[PDB]
Amino acid sequence: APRGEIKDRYGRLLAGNKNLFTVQVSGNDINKKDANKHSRANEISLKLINLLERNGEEYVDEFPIYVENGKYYYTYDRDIREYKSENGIPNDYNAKESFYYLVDKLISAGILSQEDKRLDATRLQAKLNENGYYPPILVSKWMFTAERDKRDWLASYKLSAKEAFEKVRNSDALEIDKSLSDEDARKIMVVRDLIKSKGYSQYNPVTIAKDVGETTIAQIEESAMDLVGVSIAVEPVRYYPNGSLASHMLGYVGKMPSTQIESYLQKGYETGDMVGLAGVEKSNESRLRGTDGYIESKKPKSGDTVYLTLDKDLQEVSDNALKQIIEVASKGGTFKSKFGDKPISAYAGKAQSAALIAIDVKNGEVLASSSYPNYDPNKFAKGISTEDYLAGSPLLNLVTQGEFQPGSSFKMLTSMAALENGLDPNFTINDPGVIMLGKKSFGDYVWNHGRGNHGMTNLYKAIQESCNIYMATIGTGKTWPDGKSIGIDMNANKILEYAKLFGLDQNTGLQDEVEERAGKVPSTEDKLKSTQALLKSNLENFAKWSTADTFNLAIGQGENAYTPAQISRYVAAIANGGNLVELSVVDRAVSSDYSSVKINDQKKVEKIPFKNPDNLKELTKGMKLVARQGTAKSAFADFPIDVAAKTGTAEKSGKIPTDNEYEYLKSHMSSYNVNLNDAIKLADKMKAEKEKELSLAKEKEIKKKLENKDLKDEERKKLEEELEDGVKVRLEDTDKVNSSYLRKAIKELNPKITDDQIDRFKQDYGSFTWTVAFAPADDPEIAVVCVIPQGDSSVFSLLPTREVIGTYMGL
Ligand SMILES: [Zn+2]
Repeated sequence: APRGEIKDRYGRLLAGNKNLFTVQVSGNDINKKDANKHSRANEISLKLINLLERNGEEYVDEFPIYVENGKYYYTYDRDIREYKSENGIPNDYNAKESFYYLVDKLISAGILSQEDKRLDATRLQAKLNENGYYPPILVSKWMFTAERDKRDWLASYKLSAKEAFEKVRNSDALEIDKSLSDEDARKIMVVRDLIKSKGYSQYNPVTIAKDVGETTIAQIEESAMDLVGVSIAVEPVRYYPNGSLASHMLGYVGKMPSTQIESYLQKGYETGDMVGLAGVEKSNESRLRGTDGYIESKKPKSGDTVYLTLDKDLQEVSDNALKQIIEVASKGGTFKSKFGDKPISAYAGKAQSAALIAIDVKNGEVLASSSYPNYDPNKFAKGISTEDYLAGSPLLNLVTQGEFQPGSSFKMLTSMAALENGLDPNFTINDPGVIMLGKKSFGDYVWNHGRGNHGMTNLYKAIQESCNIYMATIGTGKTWPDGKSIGIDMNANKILEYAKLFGLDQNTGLQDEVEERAGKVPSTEDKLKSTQALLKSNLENFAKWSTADTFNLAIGQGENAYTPAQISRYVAAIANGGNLVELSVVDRAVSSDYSSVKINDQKKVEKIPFKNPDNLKELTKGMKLVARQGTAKSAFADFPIDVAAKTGTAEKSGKIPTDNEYEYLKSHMSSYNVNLNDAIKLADKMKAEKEKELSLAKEKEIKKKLENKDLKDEERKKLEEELEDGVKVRLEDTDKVNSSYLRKAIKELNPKITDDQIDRFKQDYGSFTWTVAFAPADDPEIAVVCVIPQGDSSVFSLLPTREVIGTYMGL
């Protein structure tokens, strides 16, 4: 059964099947014979990897000792350190310690029962993997899969890589000159160790490089009898002609994951079958796989051809618009466009990612969806598992899976809620650009940078210029020098009410088509039962949203976190006059008899139950001013199409916490002008003083429970046994505990150092920029949403949006 092609909405191939010329090596045919006493394997291998490099070919290399800047590391080890970084836990030296504290933090948020957390692991582990989360560690031995694979892989010839690369270098299996460059020796091992691995018994010869041109085939063919047993083979592949174009939506094919083998065998696969592992390749696996065929023969039915809703052309402009901005942001200089051209202030380093989505606002069809960084699906078709090369994982679809403070783009939502509760748009404030309720300041961007104001401001100017002060005022229904009520009743609860109406609390429609981790409207009631639960246990303000909480919310910061895909529906609701639209990336399937089904044909178009839909017309007035004389004028003021926009830069106050807080403090202990030995000993002393102190307090407790005459005399025995031995309370060896005490040792031994000064080496959360638009504003077709995390300037998010709206509208 040839696998079903994926096409864009207009028939252009996005994923198909082709044949590839590929180089193969034979396990025995190369290894000659011992009678010759020629282990020629090391010669034909060294020539093959150097023949390939000289010809410029990508070659297979699963050899688990890689060179990264003069040092030798384990791949098995990297998977450990880097998997743990993407599951939020300190990457230290215990597998159990890492399993039990991750499970503890997902069970912390309604995963299951807290008592079915502490339950025999054979019953537990199986069921959490059953739930649908992968099991990367081993139940019985409590070791990382990769750890086992390392012990097994070395027991096939327990510490160090540079050592292991020495011992494996001259082990029985290989035997290299021991007079060759570890660079030449390493490249010999890529080949020999692939042969050893791909089978203790293998079907056939192993493939060492895949796609390879004429001038590299020839150099192999007309090099016969020199590289004995190096073949040019034909083998088919999945291929994605436009490479990394729309990678995240397309997905990729690969070997079934080890864990799911039983499913796939029962479902009727073989273990060497390529299967969809992400995006539309996964969700339409069954549809794309077709149905297999077999005296007599039945022909195989080929996979239905799946058409996405993407426009390859618009996808191209989107994908490049992000590659350029990210390259140009960090000391790039210029953004070359076909509308204007912006010279880019090169003060934006550390911006290493972006997300854009364009949707049809009438039927939710996704016309362009781009995430940076991205990945070539073609690399997975030939064979890999990790690209790689606060780092953003390229496999992550930031459009569907990037929960982000929505920023300025939330202001229309706050404004919608104000109008729905009686706001007169004309309501004008004499804007100071700043509000104080702590010593802490809440001010405009123009106030944090120039102590500027918006002078006299109604709702339209508030939107036009992104007035945080005006948003705070209508968000609370109160002017903030005095806290006097305005006409209207508003508060966080009403703000999150409209967050909920614009679908921010729910999945987009793409969840079953591609991987999505939708955002959740921050819960009022979770925050009350959060603190009550923490209050009950302590007895043995922070319960309601504060005025500052309400401020931060009203300006799309605080506990707000939504995906670009979610926001696009929000925006689209304004554009289409108040219909929540269910997004779709999969439009049509077409059978191998030219019969056709529309798949997104039943997508929901709910009318949002707004008090007065005509209030969305007040936002559009505000959003047009953004484009003509607002924060988007630099891009859209001289633009041939009438655009509604909202644009802004936002700052997220504070420092990104580290993997290991204890180790951070040990790093910078000289910079604190503190002796490290002094700090550690004083830290221990203070723990011990807390341990001794808690022990004497635990005695008093047990004795008071023992004086309770009416007490079951089998627990009385427990208490006596606890106390009999003498009570030695010990602090939990958490990174949080050891960090707290080393920090208090730092402040004692340096009595003038502050918390900010200790934390100064941490990375700031930094700044981000959204632009959101629909066009043409008076009869909208398309909405575009673009976020640049770690973005200094509104330009970074403005220009990709312009390119895409221009392309779509025919310019
Ligand atoms: Zn203002």
